[PDB]
Amino acid sequence: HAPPTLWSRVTKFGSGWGFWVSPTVFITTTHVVPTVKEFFGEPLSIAIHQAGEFTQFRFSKKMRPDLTGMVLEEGCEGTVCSVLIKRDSGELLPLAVRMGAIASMRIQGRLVHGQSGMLLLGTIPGDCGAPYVHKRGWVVCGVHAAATKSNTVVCAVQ
Repeated sequence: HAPPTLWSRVTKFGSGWGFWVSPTVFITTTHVVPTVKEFFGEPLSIAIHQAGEFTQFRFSKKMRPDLTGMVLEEGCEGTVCSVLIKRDSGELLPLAVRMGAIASMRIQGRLVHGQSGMLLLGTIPGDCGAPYVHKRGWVVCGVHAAATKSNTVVCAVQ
């Protein structure tokens, strides 16, 4: 079960969502990012790393000081994660997903270094950037990127 504070790290952003790893680090899915002079007010002049549909902003002022800093892993196979999905309506929908292999893929002409996973309640357009998380003794392990036509999802990872 997830505390409100963890859900409060999930943030509407571009055409999807992002996730405050810490007061200074923000992660999201690349195709969701606005093609702008500033982010959250800060001007890019921010350390911005895009690799394979995975995007990470490191700000130089603390943006969410209310938050502690969680671990960001480069994935997690078999790890049962929780995708913290927020919908436009405010509904919170933590999906259960068993993660599998790490494989890079070109989905609709986009290089996605991601991890696959099966849905143990599906995803929809607009959900991308939602965080894949698990709890060791909380960790974030990817951002949502894609899903098959039917139960299998893909998160971009670092």
